[PDB]
Amino acid sequence: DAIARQGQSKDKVIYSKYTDLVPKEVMNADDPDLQRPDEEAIKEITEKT
Amino acid sequence: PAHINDFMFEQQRRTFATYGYALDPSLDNHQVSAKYIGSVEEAEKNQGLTVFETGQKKTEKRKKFKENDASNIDGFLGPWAKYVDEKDVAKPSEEEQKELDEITAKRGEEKTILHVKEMYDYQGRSYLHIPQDVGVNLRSTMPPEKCYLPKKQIHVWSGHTKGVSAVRLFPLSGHLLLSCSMDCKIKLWEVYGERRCLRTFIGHSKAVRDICFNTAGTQFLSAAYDRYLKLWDTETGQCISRFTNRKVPYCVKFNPDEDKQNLFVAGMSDKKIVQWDIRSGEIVQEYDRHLGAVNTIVFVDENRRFVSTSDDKSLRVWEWDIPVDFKYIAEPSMHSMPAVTLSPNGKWLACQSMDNQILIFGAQNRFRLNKKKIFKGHMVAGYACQVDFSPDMSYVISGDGNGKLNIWDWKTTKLYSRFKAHDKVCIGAVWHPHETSKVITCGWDGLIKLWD
Amino acid sequence: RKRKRGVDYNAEIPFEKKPALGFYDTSEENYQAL
Amino acid sequence: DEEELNDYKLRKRKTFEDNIRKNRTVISNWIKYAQWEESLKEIQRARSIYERALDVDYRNITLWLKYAEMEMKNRQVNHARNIWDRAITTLPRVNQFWYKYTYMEEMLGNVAGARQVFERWMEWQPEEQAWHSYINFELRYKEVDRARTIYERFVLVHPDVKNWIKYARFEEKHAYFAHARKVYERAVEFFGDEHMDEHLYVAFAKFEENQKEFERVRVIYKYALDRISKQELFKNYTIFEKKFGDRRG
Amino acid sequence: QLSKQYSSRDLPSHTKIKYRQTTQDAPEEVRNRD
Amino acid sequence: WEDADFPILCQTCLGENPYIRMTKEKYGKECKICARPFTVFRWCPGVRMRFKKTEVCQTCSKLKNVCQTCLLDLEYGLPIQVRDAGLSFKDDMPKSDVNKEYYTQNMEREISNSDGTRPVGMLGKATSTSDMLLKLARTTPYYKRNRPHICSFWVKGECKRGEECPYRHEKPTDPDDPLADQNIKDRYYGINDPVADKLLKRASTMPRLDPPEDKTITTLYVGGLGDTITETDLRNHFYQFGEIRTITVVQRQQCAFIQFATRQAAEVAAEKSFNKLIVNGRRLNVKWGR
Amino acid sequence: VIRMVEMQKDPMEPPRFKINKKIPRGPPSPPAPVMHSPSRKMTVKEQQE
Amino acid sequence: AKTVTKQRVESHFDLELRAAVMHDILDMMPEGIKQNKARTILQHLSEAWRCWKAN
RNA sequence: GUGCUCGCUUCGGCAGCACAUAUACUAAAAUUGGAACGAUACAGAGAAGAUUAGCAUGGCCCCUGCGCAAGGAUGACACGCAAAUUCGUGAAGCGUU
Ligand SMILES: [Mg+2]
Ligand SMILES: [Mg+2]
Ligand SMILES: [Mg+2]
Ligand SMILES: [Mg+2]
Repeated sequence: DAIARQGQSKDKVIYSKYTDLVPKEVMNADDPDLQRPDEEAIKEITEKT
Repeated sequence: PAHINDFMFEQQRRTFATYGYALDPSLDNHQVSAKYIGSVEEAEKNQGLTVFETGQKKTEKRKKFKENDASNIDGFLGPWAKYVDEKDVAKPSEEEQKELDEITAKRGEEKTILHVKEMYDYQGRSYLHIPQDVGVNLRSTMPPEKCYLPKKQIHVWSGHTKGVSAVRLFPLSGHLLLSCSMDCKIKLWEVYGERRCLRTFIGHSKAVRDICFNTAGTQFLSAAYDRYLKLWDTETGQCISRFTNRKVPYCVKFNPDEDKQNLFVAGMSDKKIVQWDIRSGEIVQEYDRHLGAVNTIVFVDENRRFVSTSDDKSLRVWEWDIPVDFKYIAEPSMHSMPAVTLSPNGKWLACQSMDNQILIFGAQNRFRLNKKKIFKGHMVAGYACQVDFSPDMSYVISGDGNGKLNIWDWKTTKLYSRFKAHDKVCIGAVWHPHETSKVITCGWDGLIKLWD
Repeated sequence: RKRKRGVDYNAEIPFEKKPALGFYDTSEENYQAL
Repeated sequence: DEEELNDYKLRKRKTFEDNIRKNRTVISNWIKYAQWEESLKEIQRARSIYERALDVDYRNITLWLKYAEMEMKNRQVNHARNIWDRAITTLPRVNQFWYKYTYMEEMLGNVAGARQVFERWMEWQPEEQAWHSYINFELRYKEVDRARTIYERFVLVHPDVKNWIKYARFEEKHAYFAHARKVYERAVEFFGDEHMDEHLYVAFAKFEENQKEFERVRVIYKYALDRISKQELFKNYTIFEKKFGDRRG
Repeated sequence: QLSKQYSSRDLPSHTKIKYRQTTQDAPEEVRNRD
Repeated sequence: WEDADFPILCQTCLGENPYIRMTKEKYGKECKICARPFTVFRWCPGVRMRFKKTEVCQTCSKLKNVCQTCLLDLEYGLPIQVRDAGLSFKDDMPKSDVNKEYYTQNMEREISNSDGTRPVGMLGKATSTSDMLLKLARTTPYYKRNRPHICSFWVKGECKRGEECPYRHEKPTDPDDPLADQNIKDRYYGINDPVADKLLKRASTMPRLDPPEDKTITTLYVGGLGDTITETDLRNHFYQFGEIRTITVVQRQQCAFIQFATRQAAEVAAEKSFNKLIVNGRRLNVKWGR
Repeated sequence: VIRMVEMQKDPMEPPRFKINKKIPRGPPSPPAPVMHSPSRKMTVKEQQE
Repeated sequence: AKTVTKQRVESHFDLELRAAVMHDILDMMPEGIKQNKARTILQHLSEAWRCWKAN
């Protein structure tokens, strides 16, 4: 991951692992994973933008 | 982005300006005390008074005038009233004024440095005294018993800062050699002994073009690039006379006749050759039947005739001070001739023709071009290679801009040696008439060599 | 002379990128001539 | 060599520069510029050249290739390894990268490095032939412990009966018959009831025929036939031929 | 490096956004509707 | 163009009074290095001393870590040729027009990813400021810099404005001096700075410890000891710098002699110690003994 | 402690500097890694199809 | 960034028609692995147009 | 410098108070470096046999125009064309005999 992110900040997401290639499974339409930010954060980011 | 007030900063700045010490401003988290910084003991003895706060000063107020009547027609200096202890015209020293005119020339100031610690020798005698410590008479008349080709470097003079344009042998001795460099220096090296540079002459505003040694050897006429030449002495080194027609001279030759050794003939690029007396100083006669740049003119037939060359291919033999070019030569095939040297027999004018080869003519007989004497193998187109003859008329020396010192057997018309003379344009290749092996070279290379 | 990109070639590597280095000993490495 | 040569260089350089200026896409000009440089032996020039070309198109296998080929022919071996790892980092699913990396590592001798790069490589579970060259590499050495570790990993990332078979193949040849027995057990109990079929079992019966245990050859044969999905018809004729074999021999 | 050149078309024009009013179809009524 | 907080220059160029006054103009003129518009801050140097101004892009500065007005390095303060060589530093900055513009553009792009604290690149991986640089470094503020030019009027006589000659009315320097015409661009590029060659000649003639002939002369005479020294103190001067084999502290002549266990260790200690191994203030002389 | 003052810009002053300078585009970014499925070479039959 | 006015309407239609082709199949329904001969499928396209026009 | 001190205090000064508070690319220069599309001359005009209309694409080429319009020989330059590719050369590597 260093050779990948070479000369780059800790912001960059650099997918080079197989554990990214592997299909995750999800079966809950009621997980946290499948939930958007709630509109309070949304109005904050609207105002900043 | 600290926030401060200003009036106190301006008071601090007034102090720090006119009293020279300041309330130290460092706002360190290490609690310093209020300390006077700068001229510390000045603030201490002055009790810290700032340039703004009133305090007693018996300092002499600079002497001023006061004309405050605005009724005067030419009066009111009023608010603008000069201080009375001031000068009228701020004129800087006559010394720096003369030096500034001289420097405005320098970018010509006649400037001479003798590198010899004692300018005259152990008798009080100027180095114009020809040696007796010589192993052979440098005042002899006869040709060397046998001059040959060189095989090793002898000495190299460093002391010119750029390309050299001439080396003049002091007549009849070869004990002095003036070396003219593009850096405007005419530096005479003692050609024997230590080989070290003797005199350094300057005074031009540009490159040092040529110098001609007088038949007395005490004088030399040096033409340059900025339209003027100097008739200079040797031991004082300065110009006794100034030659100037405001024209661009390329070469100059000093007449050897003792009753005419003041008669100097300086070629000018404007069709001209000037015949001028040093003593009077004006042009005494004109030779204006050339076409343009007259590269060089030389003596012939007891020096009462002058040979000339042109880049217009006009080659001339016309008597000294007789202004009618009564012997003219310009062939269809003959190309520019830069340099012409008379064989020490006085029978031939060997002129390096810029067709990359040297041509010999009979200088005593009817302007005859001897094609049996045609020296081959140089590259002289664009360069003025100074070629010469040894005293025995057996050997010729020749330069090429390719670094080539060629040592030819002038009879067999072929070279016996071809070696590295210079790195830049090998300009002067001069055979010594009283030395057997000596080939002295100057060039655009700034190093001045003897080979033997 | 007035040659605005002519000498970019005989003089310098025209637009240069230094080979990025990774996990190995590159300094004392060097090469022989022609 | 002062200036006739030098100006010939100046020309050819200016040309290549203008051709890549026009396109700066398709790469033949980039290459030919660079190889001309390498033939004139200025590898600093050629290096910057390959970096720029790689910038414009970092998905070019031939570009990566001949870059590293320059580095290897000039044995800046450290530089070459950096090149190879960057390659196999950005274009992993290209195989010849991995290959040439190993091969050069091998004639370099750093076989510890070769092992770990093969571990890297297999993290992607590349390919059958990849595994197989891994194993031929390991058995250029004694390292049979390694080899069976790799057959372990390979047959168990890849559910193939013939993979099982080649594992027991190597056990038989390098003479580990007890391990061959374990692997036949494991294989048949993993493949098992449903989609397990003839050929692993014919191989088992044949190995025990090498063992000349005829009664257990019979029992394994008919017991497997009967316990698992039996037969189909051409394979059953093959079962009849193999039956004559197992009974006679 | 911001130039001072300019354009007839970039002169200020249409400087207020018409917001969609109450009766036309505001995002509120879209929040409601069936 | 660029945008700044304040300039970057040495103390000499920077000033003396506690309150400095400098006026700012955004996009004021062109960095003769970055070639593009920069900001220009103009500082009042000293009493009747020439007002200076910022004379290089702040990125053109952070490139080589030198003074945006004084032009000398900010750590030592010697010609950039010198300071670079004193770090043994070898920068590849491109020169031709298009090459230089491309270089400057990507340089500003790469410097945009910085935090504004220290120069970029080898400027840190060459931060072993050698005692050569330390010793060539000037000590006090050579504040002759803020004196004006030669008032060409006042050189010919003409400067009729009284004392207000805009320039120092002194004798003008003979430009034959190599210390006269150093083109600012060349001085920045480290290109044949005659003042830098003078610093090379000076730091070449400046005294350093001498090497002996035979390798088996591993005895080192340190002259000028005094009787405040200990044998363990001579050791702690030359002890972990290698291994010492023996030491003779000559009190009848106020010297010392370290016989070493590593020749290169002896060289390290002594050559680094030449006249400057100042423990408790005594000027010792490190040499190889007889 | 330093006083910064902003120097007047003269109103009737034309632009000062030649803005329109062209150079090639700077080198891009650290290339991403190609996270591709295993790619299959085609039969020569397919190839001729 | 000049507009498309009245004299570049046909020229522009063809820039974009043949761009669209080159996007469309000759690089998104290949499997002519080598080098997909897009320069020649475009030559067909221009001869298909000439033949339509000449019937 | 201007005023006033119930200042000495004469109409001389000295003094105190107040008031009044920081200009300025310092230069008349001296430098130093490139173009003038002008001469000079060389040069010397897209596609298909000839004679010719154009509109574009690409970019470390520009010019005239307020211009995102239009023009400048279709403004100029773009020119090897690589290219694989058809048969064989070989090397590397895995598997069978
Ligand atoms: Mg045609
Ligand atoms: Mg047009
Ligand atoms: Mg037209
Ligand atoms: Mg066009």
